[PDB]
Amino acid sequence: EMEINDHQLSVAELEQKYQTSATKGLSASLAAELLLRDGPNALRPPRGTPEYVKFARQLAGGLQCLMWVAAAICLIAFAIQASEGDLTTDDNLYLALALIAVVVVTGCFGYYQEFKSTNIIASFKNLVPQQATVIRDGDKFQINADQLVVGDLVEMKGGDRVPADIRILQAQGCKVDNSSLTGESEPQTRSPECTHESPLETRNIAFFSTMCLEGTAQGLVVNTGDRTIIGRIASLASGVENEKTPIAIEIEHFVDIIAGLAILFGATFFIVAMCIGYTFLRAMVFFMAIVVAYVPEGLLATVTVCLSLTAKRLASKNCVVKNLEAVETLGSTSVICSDKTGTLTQNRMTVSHLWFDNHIHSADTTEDQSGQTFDQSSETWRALCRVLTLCNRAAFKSGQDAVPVPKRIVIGDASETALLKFSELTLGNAMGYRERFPKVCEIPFNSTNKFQLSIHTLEDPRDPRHVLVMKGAPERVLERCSSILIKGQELPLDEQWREAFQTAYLSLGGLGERVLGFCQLYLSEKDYPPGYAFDVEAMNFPTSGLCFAGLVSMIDPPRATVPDAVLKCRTAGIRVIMVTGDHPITAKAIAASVGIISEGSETVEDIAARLRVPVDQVNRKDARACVINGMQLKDMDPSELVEALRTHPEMVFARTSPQQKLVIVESCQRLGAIVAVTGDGVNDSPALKKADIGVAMGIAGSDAAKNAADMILLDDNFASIVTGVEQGRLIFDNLKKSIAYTLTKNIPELTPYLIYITVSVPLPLGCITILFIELCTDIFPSVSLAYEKAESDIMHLRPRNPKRDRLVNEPLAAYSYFQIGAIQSFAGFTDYFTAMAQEGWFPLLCVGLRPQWENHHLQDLQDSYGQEWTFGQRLYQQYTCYTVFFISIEMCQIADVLIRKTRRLSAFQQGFFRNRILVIAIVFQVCIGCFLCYCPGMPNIFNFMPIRFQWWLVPMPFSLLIFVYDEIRKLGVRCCPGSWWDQELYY
Amino acid sequence: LGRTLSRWVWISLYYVAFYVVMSGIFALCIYVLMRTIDPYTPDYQDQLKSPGVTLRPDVYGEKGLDISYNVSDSTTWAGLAHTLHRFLAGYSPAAQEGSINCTSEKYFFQESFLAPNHTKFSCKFTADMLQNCSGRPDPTFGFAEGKPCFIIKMNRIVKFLPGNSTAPRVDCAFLDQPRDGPPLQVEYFPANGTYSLHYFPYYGKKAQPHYSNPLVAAKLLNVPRNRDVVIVCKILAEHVSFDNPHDPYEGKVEFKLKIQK
Ligand SMILES: CCCCCCCC/C=C\CCCCCCCC(=O)OC[C@H](COP(=O)(O)OCC[N+](C)(C)C)OC(=O)CCCCCCC/C=C/CCCCCCCC
Ligand SMILES: Cc1cn2cc(C(=O)N(C)CCO)cc(N[C@@H]3CCOc4cccc(C)c43)c2n1
Ligand SMILES: *[C@@H]1O[C@H](CO)[C@@H](O)[C@H](O)[C@H]1NC(C)=O
Ligand SMILES: *[C@@H]1O[C@H](CO)[C@@H](O)[C@H](O)[C@H]1NC(C)=O
Ligand SMILES: *[C@@H]1O[C@H](CO)[C@@H](O)[C@H](O)[C@H]1NC(C)=O
Ligand SMILES: [Mg+2]
Ligand SMILES: [Rb+]
Ligand SMILES: [Rb+]
Ligand SMILES: [Rb+]
Repeated sequence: EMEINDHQLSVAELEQKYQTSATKGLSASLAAELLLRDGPNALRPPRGTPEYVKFARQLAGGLQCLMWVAAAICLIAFAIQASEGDLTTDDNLYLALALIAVVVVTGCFGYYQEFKSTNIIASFKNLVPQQATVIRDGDKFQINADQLVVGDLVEMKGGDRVPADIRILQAQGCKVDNSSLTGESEPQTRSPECTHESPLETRNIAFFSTMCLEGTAQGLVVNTGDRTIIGRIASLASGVENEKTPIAIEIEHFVDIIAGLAILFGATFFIVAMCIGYTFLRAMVFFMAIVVAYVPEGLLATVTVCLSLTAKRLASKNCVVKNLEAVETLGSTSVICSDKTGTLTQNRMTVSHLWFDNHIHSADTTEDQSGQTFDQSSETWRALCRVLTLCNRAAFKSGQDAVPVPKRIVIGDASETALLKFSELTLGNAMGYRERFPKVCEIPFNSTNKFQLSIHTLEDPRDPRHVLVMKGAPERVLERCSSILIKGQELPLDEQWREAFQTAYLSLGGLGERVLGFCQLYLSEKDYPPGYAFDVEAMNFPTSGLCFAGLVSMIDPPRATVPDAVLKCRTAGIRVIMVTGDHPITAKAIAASVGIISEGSETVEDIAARLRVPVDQVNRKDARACVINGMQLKDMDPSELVEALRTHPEMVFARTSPQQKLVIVESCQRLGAIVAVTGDGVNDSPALKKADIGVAMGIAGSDAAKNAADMILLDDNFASIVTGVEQGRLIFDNLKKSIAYTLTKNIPELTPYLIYITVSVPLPLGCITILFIELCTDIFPSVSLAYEKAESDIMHLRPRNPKRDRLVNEPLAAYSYFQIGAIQSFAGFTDYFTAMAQEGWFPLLCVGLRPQWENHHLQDLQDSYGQEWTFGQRLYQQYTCYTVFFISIEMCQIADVLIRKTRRLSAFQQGFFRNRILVIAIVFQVCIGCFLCYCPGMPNIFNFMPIRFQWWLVPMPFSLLIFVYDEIRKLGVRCCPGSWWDQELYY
Repeated sequence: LGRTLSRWVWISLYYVAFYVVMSGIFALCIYVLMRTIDPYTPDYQDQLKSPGVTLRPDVYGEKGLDISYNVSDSTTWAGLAHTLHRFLAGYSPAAQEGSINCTSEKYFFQESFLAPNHTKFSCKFTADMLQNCSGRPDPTFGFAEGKPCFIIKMNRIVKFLPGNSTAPRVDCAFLDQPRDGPPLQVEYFPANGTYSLHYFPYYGKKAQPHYSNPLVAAKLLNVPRNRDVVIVCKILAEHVSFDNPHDPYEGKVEFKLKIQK
């Protein structure tokens, strides 16, 4: 870009290259010409997103490319028929129109459910401009970050967001928040010297998104907008392309299963149809008729609404998904790669442990205050609490009485803010407590003095004397403390107490944490009266000999839900891996703190620490956990990495760049892993895009991370995720309940026609009617099967093996078509011939009859009783054979939906009335079937007539045949789940 | 390359047995379904709320009955007559032997099944009752003239009963063409264009194996030449519908007619 040299440059060389000055900045005339030259200092969004071509992609896919092929074959068939002059060629134009109408209205449904998904994301995003304090023509003032141009001179301070990529020139104790780019939760020191040649490790550059915590600095802009470090991570994260979702894989799997049957059924019944001696035009037009019945015109609809009800279920729990496929993905997901800083943690310095009264107390670290706080009963605390509260200069922004204290904005340092929040919660109205002990002398934290300190007058007026409070680097608090508060009294700081403060300081340093000492001293109102004048440079007060209060320590803590959430996913068969750009010590801590690394497991560097060997001679397998730092990961040929990954089951990756994050997911996806990543900052966006489902904190998340992610958690409730797996496995189980239902009936939609081809009986079932099944009668049942519950304890299973456990397969496929569809076919043919014989046509006569039946030029054909019917009366019986094959299906299909409720358990055991949505659906199924027959004019409008209430009941002894074949199937598969019968008769 | 070989058969035989199980259930159902229904009378016969009537000779072009012929050209009506002959080839008194010369001149309820092999009895309609359109004297049934005869027939329904008042006649007319010349005129055989009432009602192709439909003709005298007309032949009874829209052959026959000179 332009930067890999910039930090190594001299001020003479820099202000030459960008034609500026390190003191005065740009001339306004030139900073305007550069803004035109380089555009605005922001990030071009993924510029190409036309509204119409969003709808375009809502129309391709597994099922849709099938319907199109079928829709085309409906038009190829229609022309073929009218070319040799065929009548009611409507029925080819009705299926083509319905096939295309279904794929269209599905494309609309999702289009809004993205618009509304992406407007609710646009709702949660902040749109007030970030700001820079700039210098131009030697004038300091405020502007917006976006008008910064390459070469400008700016300033920063505690609170201001870093407005560009900036080179440091002078730094006064400047610390910064890098957790968006690096995983570094620790603040980072900024200084104008060249620490490195890679500008991500050097200290003399500030990055475009980062947050300045405490201190102040000044420097020059070196790259603006996309050309920043920030901007070039989305450029890769845009360059990343994401994989096809697991559910879409399982769709195009069975699309190819469906096609395979249509083809052979067309070909065989074309080769069959040629041996009945047809026209080649017609042995093959049936071929096309055959393949098109095998398309369920309405399965695409039932899936999209099944997903919507789970998509909506999640949305109610503050969990937004962009496209409905990812709704499933969590359930089938088997690996979670998780960002630490900002994702597993709160990314907030919180007070964790304290030392006083010779005891290491641990506080409540959580955001909602659900945890377990410490003993505040003793005197040493109230003094220690007074010290930390009074020796604190940070301040809350006004009007924050509502928001929980952890989520409030404080004008102050990193350490000072954490204590202020801690002081505010533990004591209550911290700001007002220290106001009533009026401050009269103060010393800033210092390079030469190395501590903070203040002296105060006291609360009640009957005490006229003063008190001094001091905190700082604990060893610099101890050299000047000769007295310690202990158990009420104030004791001498002897060699018991000297060696006991150094063990604790380095004990809490052992947890990586940042810790300060706190101390106090009461001054005499004789030497130091009301009206005394304290001077600093003349040390007219004690800078030594103080009474020690205690230590207080801070750390980046996990989010309250996270540790529970982590260990519920592990118990659901999902390995977790931390992928964090923080240093390996904080990594292992949070890893054990939440349950990435379990209580009682070790890295190889703990075995060689316990056994005290060199690490050289330790066994790898015996270490349950391992930590790999980002730069030793380079040395690893991936096949080394695969040895390590399945050998150390609890893995932790430290100091990993956005590139390595992507790699680790890629290395897992290469091993048949459905893996999801979770992140906040831009370091996650690449791996957030590569993942099978990327998840982004809707609050703590950077824009590129949320853009690249497929799912967003707006409440930042990490435990929203586990509710996702339960869903993703629910619909998965519940889809192969819903899908198996809508597929069975295609066979008794085809067999009446297949028999019609080869036996030439009067047409049993019409494409005017087979659509009313496909697209009206059987929809409410199929989508109710979303509301099936677990049968097992769904959350206590492994994720689905992608290869063995599929959405449909040869066992589930053959059972639904060729066994259940056969019974529904026999159920129709029986109800067919009854209507025939009972209205006049003997089944034996129905053989080969069709030629004269549909013949328009006969008007007096003799039935078996010798009665002569006109064509327009044979019509109304071929309509009755429609209506009678139709009700045969409905009485059979009402049995089909109940028996998919339960895939292993007996519907006795689970229940009949179980799914109250599934019950309400079926009343809808018979009610439209009643309207379709006995409404006035229904004979002519569609091909249905008021049928006699005898033919209703003829299929009912086939309906209840079905219930007791699958019952003794899932009674025999639960009672005898052995080898033979558990594979064949199970789906 | 698929599943287990020696157990592929162990399910391939199952599918076999599964299908013979279902086919036999079916086989029982049709055996019952046949031994359910009556072998002389239809159980419901629902779409037969009125009988179709059916003209001869039947020639359709597109869109329905289109009868066009040029009298001078023998070939234009040679097959039209030949069908009328080979149709009445069963209406010969020779072929119509197993029947009786009905006299009743009113309804004929046979409640008693007395005949060869427990059959029943049937009346007679031999060609001669059409008397002019019977192929004798004119084997062209008036086609050679320009006054062709069209045999009109009614569909036969078991135990259907059309009424008492008169005999059920026919009546053939234009679809009104009033201003253009006189109203149509036709003579019918036998008189008044009536099917005698003693031919009803039907007791099924099983009870009456030797049965034939009663006939009338319609010799077309008034007809103008080289001109397209349409002729409806509505039947005039009380148990009959002739205006049902979704089946216009219910109780009538329409046909385009062009007699060319
Ligand atoms: C993929 C596998 C497909 C395999 C399908 C095979 C189905 C074959 C099953 C049964 C066939 C019937 C067996 C016939 C023997 C049974 C007894 C019998 O003889 O009964 C009598 C009837 C005729 O009665 P009648 O006039 O003599 O009685 C006198 C009338 N009285 C009683 C009123 C006086 O015999 C008859 O009709 C003879 C004609 C039988 C009816 C023809 C029906 C054709 C329709 C076939 C569709 C089958 C369903 C396919 C579903 C496959 C789904 C994948
Ligand atoms: C499996 C199947 C059953 N079917 C029934 C009907 C039907 O009952 N009706 C109302 C009209 C016919 O009687 C129409 C179909 N139409 C399909 C549409 C796809 O392509 C073709 C191509 C060639 C021929 C056809 C017939 C068809 C059809 N297919
Ligand atoms: C009728 O047929 C004769 C002989 O085939 C022919 O000469 C005459 O032109 C025809 N009349 C009409 C109107 O076509
Ligand atoms: C007409 O009926 C007579 C009864 O008088 C019957 O004997 C005869 O068979 C019929 N006529 C002829 C010519 O057979
Ligand atoms: C019927 O035939 C007779 C003689 O065959 C004839 O006199 C009579 O006129 C014919 N009928 C008509 C309507 O011409
Ligand atoms: Mg982050
Ligand atoms: Rb279909
Ligand atoms: Rb505690
Ligand atoms: Rb993705």
